[PDB]
Amino acid sequence: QELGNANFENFIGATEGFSEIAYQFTSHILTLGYAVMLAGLLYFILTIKNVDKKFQMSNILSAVVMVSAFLLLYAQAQNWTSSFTFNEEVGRYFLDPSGDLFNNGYRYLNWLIDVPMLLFQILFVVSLTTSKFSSVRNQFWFSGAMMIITGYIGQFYEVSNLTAFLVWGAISSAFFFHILWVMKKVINEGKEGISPAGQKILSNIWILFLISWTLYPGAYLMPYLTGVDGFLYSEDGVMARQLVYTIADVSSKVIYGVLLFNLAITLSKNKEL
Amino acid sequence: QELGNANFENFIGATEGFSEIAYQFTSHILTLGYAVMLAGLLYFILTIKNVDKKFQMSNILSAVVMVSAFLLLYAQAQNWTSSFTFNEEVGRYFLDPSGDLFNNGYRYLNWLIDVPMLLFQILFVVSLTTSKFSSVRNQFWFSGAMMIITGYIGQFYEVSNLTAFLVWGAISSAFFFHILWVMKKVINEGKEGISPAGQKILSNIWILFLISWTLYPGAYLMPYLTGVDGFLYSEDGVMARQLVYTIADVSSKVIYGVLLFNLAITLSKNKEL
Amino acid sequence: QELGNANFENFIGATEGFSEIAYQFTSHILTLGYAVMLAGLLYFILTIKNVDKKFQMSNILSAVVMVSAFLLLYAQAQNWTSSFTFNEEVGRYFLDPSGDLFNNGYRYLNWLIDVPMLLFQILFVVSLTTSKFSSVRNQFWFSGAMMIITGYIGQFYEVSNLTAFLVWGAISSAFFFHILWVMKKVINEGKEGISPAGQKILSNIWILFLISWTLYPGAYLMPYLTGVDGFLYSEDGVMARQLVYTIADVSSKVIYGVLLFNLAITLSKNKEL
Amino acid sequence: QELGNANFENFIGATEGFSEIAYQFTSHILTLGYAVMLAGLLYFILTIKNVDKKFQMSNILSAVVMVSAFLLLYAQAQNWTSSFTFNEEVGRYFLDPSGDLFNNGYRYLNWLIDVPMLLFQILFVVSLTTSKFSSVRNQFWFSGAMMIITGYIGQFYEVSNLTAFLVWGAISSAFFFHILWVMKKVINEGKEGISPAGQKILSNIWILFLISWTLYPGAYLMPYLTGVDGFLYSEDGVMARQLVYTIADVSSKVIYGVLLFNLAITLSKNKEL
Amino acid sequence: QELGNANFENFIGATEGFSEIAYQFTSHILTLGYAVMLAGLLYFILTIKNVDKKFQMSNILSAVVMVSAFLLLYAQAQNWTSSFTFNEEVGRYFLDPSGDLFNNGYRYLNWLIDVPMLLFQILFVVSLTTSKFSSVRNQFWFSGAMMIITGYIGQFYEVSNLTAFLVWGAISSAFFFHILWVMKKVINEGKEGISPAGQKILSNIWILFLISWTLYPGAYLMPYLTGVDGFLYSEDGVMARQLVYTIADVSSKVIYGVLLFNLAITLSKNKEL
Ligand SMILES: CCCCCCCC/C=C/CCCCCCCC(=O)OC[C@H](O)CO
Ligand SMILES: CCCCCCCC/C=C\CCCCCCCC(=O)OC[C@H](O)CO
Ligand SMILES: CCCCCCCC/C=C\CCCCCCCC(=O)OC[C@H](O)CO
Ligand SMILES: CCCCCCCC/C=C\CCCCCCCC(=O)OC[C@H](O)CO
Ligand SMILES: CCCCCCCC/C=C\CCCCCCCC(=O)OC[C@H](O)CO
Ligand SMILES: CCCCCCCC/C=C\CCCCCCCC(=O)OC[C@H](O)CO
Ligand SMILES: CCCCCCCC/C=C\CCCCCCCC(=O)OC[C@H](O)CO
Ligand SMILES: CCCCCCCCO[C@@H]1O[C@H](CO)[C@@H](O)[C@H](O)[C@H]1O
Ligand SMILES: CCCCCCCCO[C@@H]1O[C@H](CO)[C@@H](O)[C@H](O)[C@H]1O
Ligand SMILES: CCCCCCCCO[C@@H]1O[C@H](CO)[C@@H](O)[C@H](O)[C@H]1O
Ligand SMILES: CCCCCCCCO[C@@H]1O[C@H](CO)[C@@H](O)[C@H](O)[C@H]1O
Ligand SMILES: CCCCCCCCO[C@@H]1O[C@H](CO)[C@@H](O)[C@H](O)[C@H]1O
Ligand code: NA
Ligand code: NA
Ligand code: NA
Ligand code: NA
Ligand code: NA
Repeated sequence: QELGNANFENFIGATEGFSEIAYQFTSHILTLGYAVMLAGLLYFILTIKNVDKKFQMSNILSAVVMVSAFLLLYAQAQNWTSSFTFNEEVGRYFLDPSGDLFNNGYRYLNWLIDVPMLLFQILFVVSLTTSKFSSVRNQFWFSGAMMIITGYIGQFYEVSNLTAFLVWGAISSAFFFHILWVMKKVINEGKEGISPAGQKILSNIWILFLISWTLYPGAYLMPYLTGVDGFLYSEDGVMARQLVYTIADVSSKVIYGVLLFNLAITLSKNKEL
Repeated sequence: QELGNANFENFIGATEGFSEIAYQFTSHILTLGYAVMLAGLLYFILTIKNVDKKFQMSNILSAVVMVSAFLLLYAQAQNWTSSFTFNEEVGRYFLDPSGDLFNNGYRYLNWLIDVPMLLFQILFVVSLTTSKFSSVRNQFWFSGAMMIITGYIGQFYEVSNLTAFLVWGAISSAFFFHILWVMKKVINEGKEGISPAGQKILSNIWILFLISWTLYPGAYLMPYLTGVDGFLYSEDGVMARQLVYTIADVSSKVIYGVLLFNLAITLSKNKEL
Repeated sequence: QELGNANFENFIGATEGFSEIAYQFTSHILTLGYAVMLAGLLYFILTIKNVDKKFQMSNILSAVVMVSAFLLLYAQAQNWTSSFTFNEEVGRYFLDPSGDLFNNGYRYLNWLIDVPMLLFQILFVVSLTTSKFSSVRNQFWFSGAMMIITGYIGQFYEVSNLTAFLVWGAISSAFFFHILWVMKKVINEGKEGISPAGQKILSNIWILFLISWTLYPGAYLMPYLTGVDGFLYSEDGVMARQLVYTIADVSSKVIYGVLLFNLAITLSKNKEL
Repeated sequence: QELGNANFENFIGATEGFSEIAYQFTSHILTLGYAVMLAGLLYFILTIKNVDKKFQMSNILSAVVMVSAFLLLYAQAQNWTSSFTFNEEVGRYFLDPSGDLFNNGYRYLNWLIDVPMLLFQILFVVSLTTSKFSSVRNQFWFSGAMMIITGYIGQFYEVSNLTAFLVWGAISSAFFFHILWVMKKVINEGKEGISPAGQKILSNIWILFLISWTLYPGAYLMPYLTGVDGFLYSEDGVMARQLVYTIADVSSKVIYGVLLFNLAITLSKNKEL
Repeated sequence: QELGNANFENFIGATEGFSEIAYQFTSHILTLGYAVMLAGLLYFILTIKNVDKKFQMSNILSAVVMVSAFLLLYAQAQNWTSSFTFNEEVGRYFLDPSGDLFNNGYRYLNWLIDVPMLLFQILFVVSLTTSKFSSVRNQFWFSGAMMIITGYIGQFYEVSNLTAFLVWGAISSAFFFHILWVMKKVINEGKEGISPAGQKILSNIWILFLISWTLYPGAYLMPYLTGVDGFLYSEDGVMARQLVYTIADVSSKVIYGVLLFNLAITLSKNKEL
């Protein structure tokens, strides 16, 4: 069985197969994923007018991200259940290639929406001081694109070519560090000249941003985080990867969006919190 | 055959199979389920402006819950019909593993939306007295999460390991009791300083809450509530479980939301019901 | 064949099969059904503000019913086409049990939305005189539920046990008569002390209500309305049943809703008919 | 192959089959169809407030028709691709009866929405001078229904019974002529007492109405418009039929709706084209 | 294998098949495509009131285009995955004709919405000087239609008849050049009498328009841009085609729409970038 440049889920699925718990959990966690996004979509739309006009674009961009994430997670939930099929004789789910191989790369290309928009949207809530809007945006968008595309290439090789996997991963990481750098600046400048309450929220946003975004390279590496023939190169690793993605997705998109919305309220000349 | 850590529906389905009535009813009750949620979504959106601005977040969170519940019940309705297939020779529906095993765990993980949001939303209608908002919220959310996750683990074992089933169930129950405790506090404080009409509604809410939420552990235990080889360890138990879920879902989500909305109206300074 | 407690569509489908016209028409009429409901949903939402605030809940409940009816008829349209499959050799559509048996009971359980809400919504347009709101509501909802549940049980037996069919049907009919009784009271009290225009509409509503609701037991009995081995125990009866349902659905839900909307306009202190 | 009372598409499909171009084009044109309708839906909703309150019902009815047409064309696009399947050996698409026979009758019954509403909606934009509103409406609706139902019966016989085909067609045509008659009256009265610009639009509407509505009987006859065993009794005729439907659908529904909207704007007593 | 007048994707797919990366990427890029359009839809709707009433029609037409593009790209994403199926033995995806042949012509016919509306919508933001609105519109729409239809015919022959391919392509190109000509006129007239900021945006719009629209004939020719038996007559060419379409789709529809929206803001008598 030649699988070629395929994600490790397919190798586990083709050799050991997945227990009921492994298969069902992965299905459940993806389903939770897309449900959260569609619920989030509704939240961000329905709350648009709770903030001053100038902040409303941030709600709108949250909604945009929710649409992307919903569509993707929904599709990926279907891809999961179509790619692995129950074998009665042993009572595990094995790779069903008629469903296509499972690939995480669906996520990556949709990040070309999510990442640019998430980075962009904070610039509609905070005011920069020493940094130029166009410059920050351009840096975010360039390094975002490069981070994603290089990672995208990498992940095709996570089994077939560990070297390519790691090198592309490393290149990607460089762009990630750039983004972290800029976003920290943005947070800091955003704090200048706003209420202590706003400043607390931006502190939280920074922590959330840092942890949630770091989860994504975590998910990248997941199968190998316990080394060769490790605990995680297994159905347990498959579960862990999709769990981490889901936590990251909800944190980086919804909760981030909720915090920005709350910031917008504190900054809003009519409204309270 | 070998089903492993699978819900009892699959064992009934694999051995006895389901009569027309059992199979069709389970399909119908799930279909009613998701229909109610989508109708509820419409209701909560369309009525948002019937209450004072400060109460509207409760409508919004109702809507959020409706999205979650709709998506899940819709998915689960499809999962039911795909998991069991008519055998012409004997005229019953038997486990069709090409459709995946049926698993109730889909519900559980989606509760990570429903439970936090349902508990949260009342804090947007009632005013606390002695209790701190942040504290109540955090207790709800922590104990909610633990209740769900421990139950989730438990239900995989409802056939394969009755001991694990019951122990995880018991741990889960502890967190449930905590939630009941806090919600009682909240309802009592909520009654302080509002009209008798509001107070009557909150009394109803408490009864609704207590009964509807208790149904969920009822559904957990359902196959064994008539003991080993009891009436309910059967297609009749399968029917009963999904009926109870649906009653619980409608009560805990829709009717609860409607009562909160009615409370918000009585508390609403210009508006009247 | 062994079909058990199944609707007569399946027996016709398994023995004679369905001609092109019979199969296609049933598909078409169900498709019209769900299209009407979704179109109606749009109508009721878009017109909400054409009436005084106090009447708007009736539009909202119309919309709620439209959601239910859309979802159900859509599902049932799919169920029809999946349950019967073309046989090349004889050129008719025969029961395809891989699609599940066809069952009308999907409708029945969804009536647990439709019936309570349709009965409820008039109480937001008319003013009662001697009758109490909560009392009428409770009678509607109780007798509605019992009508539905008893009929639901009955229809499983329409072939397998004519006796049970007829007895449950009869019990159901009793609750139906109660509803007719109460609704007549409501109409009469509603007419008291309102414009001639209002009174004309309520007269129409009563006729519509009486005819359209009676169609539903008509559909129940349809296969046997021409007796044993009658014209209607046939593909022609199958066609007739679904036609009657569709006429009933459009009449009892959409047209009813439209009349109530028109009543609300005449009663509306801001707007002109 | 016994096909019975089936549309000619199925006979072509079962004997000669469809070339890539024929099969793909039919798929594409139906897809364009439903896309136009859903886009139209958005347009008519978003523009409602661009006209005076009294004209807005026309936008709403446009939207209603868009919902019907969207649902139907969407369904029919799926029916097309399910009904004909590629044969590798000769490289044409042949009747796949597991998908059901293809039938145009889906359209006809949905016209029970489209036709009444399209005829109705003009009466919310123009003022009649001689004719009573209710009278015109009733004539439209009666003759519309009879036109549709008689045509619906006819088209089942387009291959199996040319006589029935033509007789029912002729009866249908009589009702069509009545409608043309009434609509001409309506357009003439509508021109009376409005600006020359309004009058020009109604002139256009009449031409559009006359041509677009006549296309539908054109599509009815299409296979036989080149006589027995003519050019059009072929994959080319199949293509032509669905092309004509799509042109008719877009013209009679969307463009008609757009012209009526433009009329409503000219008549609107503080709006400007 | 006999494929007839089919796109080259099917020939590659039937002979060499597609590697994991080629197949997955094409799936991913189409999925990104439709996600962007639905996100765009939401953006354009939610921002309508950020501009003066007179400009809002442009947002609405953007939304219209988004609906078309979403539906089409969604359908086409499904068509891709249905048309090519994994072969376990060699580990590539090969033509699965039970899914239908893949055809790019789906896009072309939907352009009958996109192209007319995209060209139209600018006329609601810029003011012409010496050119007449009706005249520009008619030129756009006529040449648009002819460009599309001739290209549509051409692309069926891209393998089966290179001569027809190139001739129809050339005719199509003539109409394209006409459109470029008119759009340049429109841009120039649009610049007259607006701020330098507006003029900068229109400069950008013209560049965007020119590049993005030219990509479409690029995609047309793609398999042959490296000549006979070139690099691009391959899975790499298949990937390239759909990438170019997606870039073109996002650029010509979303980014174009965003630029027009930004222009409308600068021109708007209340608001400012
Ligand atoms: C305030 C925070 C409190 C946090 C609370 C978290 C508790 C987590 C501990 C779980 C251990 C219980 C696991 C019980 C598993 C039972 C296994 C079993 O019964 O095995 C049977 C045997 O294999 C043949 O019957
Ligand atoms: C919010 C987070 C969600 C958590 C979800 C669970 C996923 C667990 C993730 C990482 C654990 C692995 C980190 C352990 C690192 C140990 C390194 C190691 O053991 O490698 C040596 C190797 O054996 C020599 O060949
Ligand atoms: C068989 C049973 C054995 C299992 C035993 C489990 C018993 C769990 C019961 C209650 C846990 C309460 C813990 C809740 C603490 C959560 C943290 C929190 O809510 O903090 C408050 C907040 O910080 C203020 O602002
Ligand atoms: C035993 C086999 C034959 C069975 C045949 C049964 C026929 C029943 C006929 C009518 C039902 C009338 C009873 C409805 C009672 C309604 C109860 C109710 O809702 O109470 C009123 C409300 O509380 C005030 O506010
Ligand atoms: C409280 C109890 C309420 C019960 C109220 C029940 C109302 C019965 C309704 C309709 C009966 C009409 C059915 C017609 C029967 C025809 C059977 C037959 O024998 O058909 C004749 C011939 O064989 C073929 O042409
Ligand atoms: C090789 C063959 C292809 C040759 C390629 C030729 C490209 C130019 C085509 C047509 C230009 C003029 C067509 C204009 C169509 C009518 C629209 C119009 O100008 O009418 C506006 C009216 O006057 C309201 O102001
Ligand atoms: C906008 C971003 C698009 C990114 C997508 C990348 C795909 C590359 C597409 C075209 C390049 C090919 C241009 C052709 C130049 C080479 C000409 C050539 O090879 O000549 C033919 C050969 O000599 C006779 O055998
Ligand atoms: C920075 C984290 C990257 C660590 C790289 C660990 C090297 C993994 O090693 C790989 O493990 C696979 C599964 O165990 C084996 O199948 C492969 O043969 C082996 O190359
Ligand atoms: C508090 C509720 C828990 C009651 C525990 C009941 C123990 C059930 O016991 C189980 O019953 C199954 C169904 O017949 C059998 O198949 C199993 O062999 C048996 O272990
Ligand atoms: C109006 C409701 C009461 C009428 C009861 C009619 C009794 C029908 O009788 C049934 O007719 C079927 C159809 O031919 C037969 O196949 C069954 O054998 C027979 O039981
Ligand atoms: C008014 C226009 C109707 C003209 C009807 C005449 C055509 C009837 O001719 C029919 O053509 C079919 C296909 O060629 C054949 O299969 C039939 O046998 C033949 O009766
Ligand atoms: C303007 C760009 C047009 C270039 C036309 C070059 C035609 C290439 O030639 C074609 O190449 C195919 C793929 O290798 C072959 O399969 C065909 O047989 C051959 O006609
Ligand atoms: Na599966
Ligand atoms: Na089934
Ligand atoms: Na079928
Ligand atoms: Na097909
Ligand atoms: Na595939």
